[PDB]
Amino acid sequence: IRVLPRFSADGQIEMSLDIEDGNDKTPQSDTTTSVDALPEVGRTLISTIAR
Amino acid sequence: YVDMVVNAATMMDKQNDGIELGRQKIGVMRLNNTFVGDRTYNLRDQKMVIP
Repeated sequence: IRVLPRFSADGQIEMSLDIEDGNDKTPQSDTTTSVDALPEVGRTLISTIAR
Repeated sequence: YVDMVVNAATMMDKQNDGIELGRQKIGVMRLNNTFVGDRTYNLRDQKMVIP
């Protein structure tokens, strides 16, 4: 997370936001026997501003 | 009388001429709804900047 916050007189907070999340791509986990794999989330990038 | 008056007046006039009367002032103004500085966003691989 990378962020920059701002106070607005209306009692609102504005943030510039960069968010990056995920888990490491692992071809090496070749095993079939682990069908109980640790859950595959994606990889995601977002950048935006919100208030 | 006339001569004294005219002389005194004309000397007074050039004496007071060093008086400086024009002056500068500082006004402070807070923005409530936007970032003051020149604003950078990062796209997936690139920064881009707005005046």
